[PDB]
Amino acid sequence: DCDPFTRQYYQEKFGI
Amino acid sequence: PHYIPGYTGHCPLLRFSMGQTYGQMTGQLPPAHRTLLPLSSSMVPGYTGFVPQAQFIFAKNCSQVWAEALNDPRKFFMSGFTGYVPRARFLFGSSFPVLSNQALQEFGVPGYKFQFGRTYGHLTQDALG
Amino acid sequence: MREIVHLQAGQCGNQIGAKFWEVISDEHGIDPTGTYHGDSDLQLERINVYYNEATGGKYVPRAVLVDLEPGTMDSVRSGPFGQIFRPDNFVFGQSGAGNNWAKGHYTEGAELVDSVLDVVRKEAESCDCLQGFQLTHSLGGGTGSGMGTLLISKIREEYPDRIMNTFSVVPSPKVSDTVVEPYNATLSVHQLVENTDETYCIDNEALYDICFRTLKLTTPTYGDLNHLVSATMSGVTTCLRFPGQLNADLRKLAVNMVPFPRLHFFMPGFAPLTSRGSQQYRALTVPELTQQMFDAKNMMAACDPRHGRYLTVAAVFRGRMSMKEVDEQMLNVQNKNSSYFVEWIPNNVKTAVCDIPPRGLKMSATFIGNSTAIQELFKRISEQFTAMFRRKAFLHWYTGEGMDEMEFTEAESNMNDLVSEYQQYQ
Amino acid sequence: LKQFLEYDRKVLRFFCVWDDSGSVFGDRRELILHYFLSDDTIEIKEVLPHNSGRDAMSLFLQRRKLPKYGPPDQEFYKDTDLSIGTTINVWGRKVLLCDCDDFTKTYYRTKYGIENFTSIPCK
Amino acid sequence: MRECISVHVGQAGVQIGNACWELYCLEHGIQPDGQMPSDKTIGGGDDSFNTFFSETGAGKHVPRAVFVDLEPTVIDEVRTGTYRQLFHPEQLITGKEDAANNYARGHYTIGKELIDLVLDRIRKLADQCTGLQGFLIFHSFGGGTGSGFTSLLMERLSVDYGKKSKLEFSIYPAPQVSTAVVEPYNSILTTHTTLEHSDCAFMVDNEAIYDICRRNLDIERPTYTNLNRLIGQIVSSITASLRFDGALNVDLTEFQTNLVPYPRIHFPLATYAPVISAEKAYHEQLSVAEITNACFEPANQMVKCDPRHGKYMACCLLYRGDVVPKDVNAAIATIKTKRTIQFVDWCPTGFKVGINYQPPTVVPGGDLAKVQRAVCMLSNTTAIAEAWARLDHKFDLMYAKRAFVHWYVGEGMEEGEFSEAREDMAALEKDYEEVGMD
Ligand SMILES: Nc1nc2c(ncn2[C@@H]2O[C@H](COP(=O)(O)OP(=O)(O)OP(=O)(O)O)[C@@H](O)[C@H]2O)c(=O)[nH]1
Ligand SMILES: Nc1nc2c(ncn2[C@@H]2O[C@H](COP(=O)(O)OP(=O)(O)O)[C@@H](O)[C@H]2O)c(=O)[nH]1
Ligand SMILES: [Mg+2]
Repeated sequence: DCDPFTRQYYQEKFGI
Repeated sequence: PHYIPGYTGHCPLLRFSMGQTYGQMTGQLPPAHRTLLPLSSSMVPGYTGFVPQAQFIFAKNCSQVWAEALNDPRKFFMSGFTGYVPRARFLFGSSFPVLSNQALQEFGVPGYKFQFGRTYGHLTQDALG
Repeated sequence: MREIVHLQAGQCGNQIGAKFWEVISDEHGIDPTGTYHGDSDLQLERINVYYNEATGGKYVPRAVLVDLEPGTMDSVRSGPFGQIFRPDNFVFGQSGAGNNWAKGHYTEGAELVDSVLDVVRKEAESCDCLQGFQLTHSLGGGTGSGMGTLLISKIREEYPDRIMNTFSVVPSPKVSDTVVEPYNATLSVHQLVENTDETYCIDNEALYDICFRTLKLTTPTYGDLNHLVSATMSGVTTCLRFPGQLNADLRKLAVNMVPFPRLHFFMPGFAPLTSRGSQQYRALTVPELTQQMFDAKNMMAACDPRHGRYLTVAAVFRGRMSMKEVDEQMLNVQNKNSSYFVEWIPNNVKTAVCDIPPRGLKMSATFIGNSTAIQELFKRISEQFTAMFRRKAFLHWYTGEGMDEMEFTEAESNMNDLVSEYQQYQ
Repeated sequence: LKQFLEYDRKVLRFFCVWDDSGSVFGDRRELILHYFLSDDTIEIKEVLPHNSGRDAMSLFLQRRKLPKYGPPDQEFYKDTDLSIGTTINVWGRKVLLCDCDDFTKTYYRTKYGIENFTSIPCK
Repeated sequence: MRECISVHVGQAGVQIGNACWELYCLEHGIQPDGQMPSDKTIGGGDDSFNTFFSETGAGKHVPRAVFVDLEPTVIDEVRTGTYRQLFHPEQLITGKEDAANNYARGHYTIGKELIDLVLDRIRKLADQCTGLQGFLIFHSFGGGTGSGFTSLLMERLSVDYGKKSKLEFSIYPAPQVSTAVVEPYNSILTTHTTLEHSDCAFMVDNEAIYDICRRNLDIERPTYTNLNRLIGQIVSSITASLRFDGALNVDLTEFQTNLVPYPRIHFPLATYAPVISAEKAYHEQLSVAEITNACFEPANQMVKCDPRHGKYMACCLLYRGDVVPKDVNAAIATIKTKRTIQFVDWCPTGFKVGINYQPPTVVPGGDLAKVQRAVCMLSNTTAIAEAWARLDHKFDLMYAKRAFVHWYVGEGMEEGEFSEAREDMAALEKDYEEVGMD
């Protein structure tokens, strides 16, 4: 799991 | 687009401001603003005749001067508050956080003679309803 | 949470404070029917300091209003903010003062002191935490020196350890309305020095000079004189009512400027003063306020301060301002006028700073100063006394009221003693 | 000077009524208003009942030019600003005009000509 | 577990603390509402939030300090201020009246009507602390609730916790600029109830910080908020090891083993280093050399006292940031050449360095920029004597004409005390002149 910041960081850097 | 710290001179409304750096109190505060700063091939330069508007300008060659010429939660108050709350010394009902809370919202058997022979609880049912 | 009490006596004292009670009523935003309509919130946590609460939101002025003759109370209740005053606090007799100190102090006064102390200690005991006893009166009158001197004598013997400041109106040198002014002044000055341990007294002439030169009004009535002397007394207590970063409360504004226990005669003043037509042409800047605070013309000066030397000075400020300027500039006032501030005291000026500006301005200040030049304010009354006592002009009225001549000279001997320590520090 | 001589002893006696029922504690108050036409100053007196709980003082508002809206473009009240059927804002207090002296009626007939004068008394 | 009780007492202290817990919270990612940032992260470890906070059961971490000022004005601005629903409802003891700037109202009258609860709370807090490392006091040195209440505690405290470090953060009177007129009195009277009850005196001025706000940070006309946050950061820089990881780590105990030499000589003047704006910042090379060949310069000392007409003795060089251990050695090596940073003959060593690894934090909306390093040269020099000589000389010049002594020995005291202070002070001076003596 991750916090509600790594999920945001991953959808505007690596396009998840 | 701020003023550099070494800059002396005049910037408007600097005298009434305080507590901020010279690049922030200037950047927070005219259309033509330039202070901050945000044919030639058909004639050879030896020519000595006349072309209009060609006796005026520098910053560029003669062969270029004929170019330019042509072109409600969180309402409570916590313990021991030595301020004044309206309706604090008057009313009551709960704790000082709730006292300061409620004070802010308010800022803005008959006929028993003729009962004979029927049960007393059943008598009060007739009196109540 | 820390409350103040204001006292009104005399015709002059009643009219000043009635103009003073409206200045804070629209400073704290209290409507002149009794309710409250303030803009911000910060003027509600300290509303008990100078007022107090009643049922229905109908806020109450905490003041006592006393005079022998009920003529001026008929005007206060008829005024703009006179429907807030509590008629329990309206204690009055039936006869006039007569502009003399005999029918104000010992005989007429003695049958009202019980009636007035009963309502003063009514509110003083219902107070959560008393702080001070402000009083506004006129020295050259029959009631201000008459009964405004009993109360300050009968409060101090009952509250011996509380600060209390007074707002006297000393008679002017060359313009006067009565011809009995030094009789009502010298006999007060001995008593005023003995127990007030703080005064605030500037004549009527200096109020005329400020309204003619600093403010430039052609026809100044008593209104703007009372407004201006009310402005210098709404900023003296501003640290008790508004927050700040470096503030001065009243007892804090007492030991900082009373160097000797009977050396307590001060000199008020209001900083942001300008003409009616020169508002937009003037930079309301704190280096320029204090050039105007430290003169004789735009500051409330009954006597010229350059004729003496400043012994200890206050400067309470109001409004959002920088502390570095006011620290460096009081340093600049000190060294430029080192010949007019005393030696043997390294720091001379208090720097008090508030957080919230007054109504109508963005910064303000109030000049409060002990000057040795105030000795000339008492020379002229003494010079007037010995020019009229030596003929025994009006000693028969005082003799007729059962009052002796033996301590009639004890008042002058002590104000001659009083000024002697003033002249010790030339 | 020209207004002092023209309307020296011409006083406009305007009977009035004030109610405070929005407050928790209050009574229906009846007021008397005098308007000097010499210098346009409004003076308000108070008349009390036979056993009123209020102290019997003389005046309610002193001899002054009364401001237009609330507590203070310094616009003030004038004679044409108020009439019968309108409410005046006397220092944040809503006071309705009910009756007038007959001399003021004769004053109003000569200048504009208001007729039939439907007075609205309270009880 | 290395908790640290910081007692801020007074108008000043409360201010130099309402702007100290801000960064004491910012660094350890603490939300201005207890529950910490609960949606992201900031990297601090569920341990660094203990040096100055106390985890409850819902994250409502609470400040480990005590703010006591008689008048309620200031602490009321905290009760109703940006920082609330966090400061303990009782860690903010509210008094009644003020102090007038007369020591007495802090060491005789009202001064006593509150120490019963104030001392109580500081102990009530000691319970949770399983290692109170010291008592950092934050008050003025020229007021009433600053010298009074503090003095009372200072001694009172020692007679209950004793064995401990009493480092103090004070706003000493400035040479020329000054507010209250009886400052040279309420000050000479507190250097007699601290010189034998408090250890290191991290003393700070007002004129000096003001000149630095213009000569370096370029803020003509600064205020107290501008001054408090800088003094506030000196505090954080000192209490760095107790919370942040690093190489050489200096502790509150070590801050008084390589610092104060002889018992009484404990007057260190502090010196933050990367005091710079943002315009002249991302341009200059903040080098461990410059950030050091500046903390030893005269115009950068926060206590007006030429650091050249005297003799340094001990000098901690706390180094928060990306300071590799090497540069530090050479930096101090340069300092030892400069034939001007004169030294005495008793301290051949001299500098204690703490290269902690945690770059400074920027208080949202401030002059300080995002520098990646900082020094705090807290040093004991013998020129802090020219900071007393003045206050002292003044006392006499004024006491001569027994000025402002009535309302002093009146609320409770003893005229004699005045005289005794002057004596104790003459000694402090006598010893300083005999300490720097070869
Ligand atoms: N750096 C800084 N110094 C301050 C601040 N406020 C006050 N001071 C200093 O404190 C000195 C006066 O002492 P205070 O702490 O303000 O007064 P006090 O201890 O509360 O005593 P009283 O004023 O009688 O209540 C002044 O000379 C100022 O230099 C501040 O916000 N920041
Ligand atoms: N500045 C000022 N002075 C006033 C006012 N009313 C009265 N005085 C002064 O008071 C003096 C006389 O009033 P006084 O005899 O003291 O009133 P009394 O004490 O009630 O008899 C006059 O010389 C006036 O100068 C006022 O509103 N403002
Ligand atoms: Mg204080």
